[PDB]
Amino acid sequence: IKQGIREVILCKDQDGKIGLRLKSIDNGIFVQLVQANSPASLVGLRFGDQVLQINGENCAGWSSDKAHKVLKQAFGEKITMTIRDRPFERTITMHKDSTGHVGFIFKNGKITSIVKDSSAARNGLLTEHNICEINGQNVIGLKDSQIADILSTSGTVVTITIMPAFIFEHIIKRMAPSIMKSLMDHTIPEV
Ligand SMILES: O=C(Nc1ccccc1)C1CC1
Repeated sequence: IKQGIREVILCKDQDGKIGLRLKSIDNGIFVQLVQANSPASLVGLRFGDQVLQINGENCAGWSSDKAHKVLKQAFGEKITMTIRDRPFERTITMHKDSTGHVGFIFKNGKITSIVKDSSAARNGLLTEHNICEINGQNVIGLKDSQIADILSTSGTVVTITIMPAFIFEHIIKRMAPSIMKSLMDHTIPEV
């Protein structure tokens, strides 16, 4: 989670798409879905990003519908967005013990127990937080076995990005869980 705003230049693909769905949250606008292999994923837009501006116009108080109408109405040449980094999220770094544990329990993305003497404990990991990202990779919609797989496959150091469930549940509403499994971008970024 970087401090401060950045700017991104987007460009519609052949099909006039950018691979984004936006959601109005507390009078701002937030990224709900990034489509795999899209302009939005190429430029490094991420779930939970706040969009301040589109083409220099402020986003404050827009409908989802309004934000999506703008992205459509804009010319494809150059869409500039002003983006604040995943403001509802926090990243926590942990280290696995020799038994390959960082020391929490989760169910459906949502952390539900911290284990005594664990790294998760030492690091102050919280329950009632949904897991958004593991080691820079979005894992929203993946099944618990697959997250467990990712954590089990990771090195010693594990980096987790997490969002308070109540905010997480507000963002993902109006999106059926198979889009999230099948469509949300779950790839390591390109270089
Ligand atoms: O940062 C957040 N939660 C959190 C904080 C500390 C440890 C673990 C999680 C919420 C505001 C976005």
